[PDB]
Amino acid sequence: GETTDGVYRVMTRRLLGSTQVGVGVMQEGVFHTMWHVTKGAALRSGEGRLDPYWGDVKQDLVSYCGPWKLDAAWDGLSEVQLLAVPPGERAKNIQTLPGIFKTKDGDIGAVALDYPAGTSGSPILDKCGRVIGLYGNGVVIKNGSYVSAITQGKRE
Amino acid sequence: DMYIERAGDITWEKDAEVTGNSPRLDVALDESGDFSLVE
Ligand SMILES: NCCc1cccc(NC(=O)c2cc(Cl)cc(NC(=O)OCc3ccccc3)c2)c1
Repeated sequence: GETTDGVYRVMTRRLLGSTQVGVGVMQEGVFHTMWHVTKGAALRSGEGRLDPYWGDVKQDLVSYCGPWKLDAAWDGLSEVQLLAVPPGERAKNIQTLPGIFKTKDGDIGAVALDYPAGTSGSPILDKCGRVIGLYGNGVVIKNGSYVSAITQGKRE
Repeated sequence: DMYIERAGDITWEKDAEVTGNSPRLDVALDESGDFSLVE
């Protein structure tokens, strides 16, 4: 199948027509997405198959064909870009200054941008174009607004 | 059965639309990967 680096849609034909369930990143021959998008199931890419390699429900992340490769981190000061890939719509970069998720185990960057659930797995990038995490696991705040964590995996 | 379709390159876009705010929120993360607001 196509293994060129880039952002990809994750589609399914189980439901009505072809539905976009999420998004992912292809980098160094490994496909990276959120666990809740595929539930760790195998994926098709043309006539080829992608098999899960690593996953973790608590991190809400999964990698296919190899170990998690993305290791860039938000610097805590600079604006970032969500490369949003919404269902049925063109890939579009949206710039924003991330907020903070304060937890008992440390602080995590957060992006306050509102997209359909099928946008889950869209990469958040730094000014160098490096993927600092994936969009789609977060919380619904008081005013019904959605705030996603900047979810990044560990590179062994 | 699920499949992937290329949507584009991963690049920074100069002069992209700038929006969203930067909230500081106290949160908890459970074993199921669900974030919740702490109050
Ligand atoms: N917690 C384990 C992981 C998990 C499991 C299952 C799902 C998720 N993620 C999400 O539900 C999710 C993802 C994104 Cl990209 C956006 C949104 N929210 C949003 O923008 O919603 C807009 C809206 C419009 C009309 C009515 C209601 C909502 C949610 C994580």
